Amino acid sequence: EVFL
Amino acid sequence: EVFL
Amino acid sequence: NAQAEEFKKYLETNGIKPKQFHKKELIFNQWDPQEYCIFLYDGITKLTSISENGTIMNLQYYKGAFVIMSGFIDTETSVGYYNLEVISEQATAYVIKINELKELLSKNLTHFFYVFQTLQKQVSYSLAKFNDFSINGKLGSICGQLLILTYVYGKETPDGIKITLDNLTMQESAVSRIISKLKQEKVIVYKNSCFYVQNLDYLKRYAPKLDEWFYLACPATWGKLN
Amino acid sequence: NAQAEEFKKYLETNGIKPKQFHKKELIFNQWDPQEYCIFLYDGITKLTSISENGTIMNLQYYKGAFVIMSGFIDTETSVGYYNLEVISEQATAYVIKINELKELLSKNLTHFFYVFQTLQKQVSYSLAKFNDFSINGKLGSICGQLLILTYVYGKETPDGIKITLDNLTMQELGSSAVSRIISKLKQEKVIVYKNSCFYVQNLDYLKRYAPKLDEWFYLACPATWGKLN
Repeated sequence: EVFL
Repeated sequence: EVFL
Repeated sequence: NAQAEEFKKYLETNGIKPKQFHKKELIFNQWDPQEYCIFLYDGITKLTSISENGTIMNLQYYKGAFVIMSGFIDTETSVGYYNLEVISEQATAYVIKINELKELLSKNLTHFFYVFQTLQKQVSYSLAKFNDFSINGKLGSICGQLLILTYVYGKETPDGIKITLDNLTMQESAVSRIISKLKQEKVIVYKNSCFYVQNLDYLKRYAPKLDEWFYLACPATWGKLN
Repeated sequence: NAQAEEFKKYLETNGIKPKQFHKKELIFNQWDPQEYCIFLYDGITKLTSISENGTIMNLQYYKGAFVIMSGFIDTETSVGYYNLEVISEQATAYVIKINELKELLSKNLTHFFYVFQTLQKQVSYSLAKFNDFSINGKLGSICGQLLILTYVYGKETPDGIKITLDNLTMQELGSSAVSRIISKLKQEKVIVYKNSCFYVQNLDYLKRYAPKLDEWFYLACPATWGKLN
């Protein structure tokens, strides 16, 4: 997943 | 194109 | 643009025909249970989202040729509750249901790649905007936006590069103050309802990554003023 | 995950090998003319850019499983002069040349779609986050980032939803005006900094102030979104  |  | 031309031919070749779109019409909307792959061939559009309260938020703009897909290609579910509103007087767009696109993509890959790389430009565009902003604060963001607009809509004129977008979209606290700096600094000039630029390299200096992005994503249009 | 593991085994059947990296190493760098497709399978990485001074700016964080490409799938040209840096202690990644992936992705469509919709997840992620900022400013941006981290890393605990990230990791995640904002958000008991980890006490507060990143995650990872909802 992707974050910040 | 893309913009904004 | 030869590559964009190619896509337009290929879909017709298989039995899909273009649709015309008047200003304010939605090629898709956030309440439709069906998701679509839009190939915006000509005209200008904006992506918008609507809040609980009912306020409209403008999130992005698209100029043809470009691809906007309202659903995940696999699950066919929404990628986000968004609307695609025409803001140019008219727009021509091919509207493909997301379940039908995979049959065409089941046939050929070349075309599928053309759509894949339009997403990559979108991804890198957002990354470029974050970087410039972080580096040059709010001065970088607006000069970033002015320079992109200057690259796509910029017309050489003796007064300066005119941003050839009318008052309608050109008007579309801190922003006013930064703009006053720009005009005071003689980087931009505002005559006949739309901005003119005389220090293109000032915009380039404070939005360097965005300038890099236009060069790497749209290398022909970049050539026009460099 | 399911489809990542099936993409893994697809790549292994075709001969692509995993490489292992350690913190601070670059899987790809902005000076390599060869552009790559990275299938980050396990670990945490970050996309960085270096300015004229040479300071590193972090633009995006990625956890396995995910796909990161240094070049356009067809042109093989840079999408941006970026480096992909490992920050987890170790990371496992499959490094594929941009040339070969087009031939691999053509043979199987379901794995093409997989890479396709990872880009879609990134596009929609960026639009959602811009949106939450357009509504709530930096309060919306910080709550949105805390909500994603809660979803991806939360473990319900007596005190709250512990964001079970490594101490060193969270420190660098979170030029200090945001921390100041955190102390404001902390006072209203949305978050508590305990056991050297952030514990979220009022998820609904974060969802209300960062609604479109909450919608995004639901639409992009409903199974993960479902455990804490």
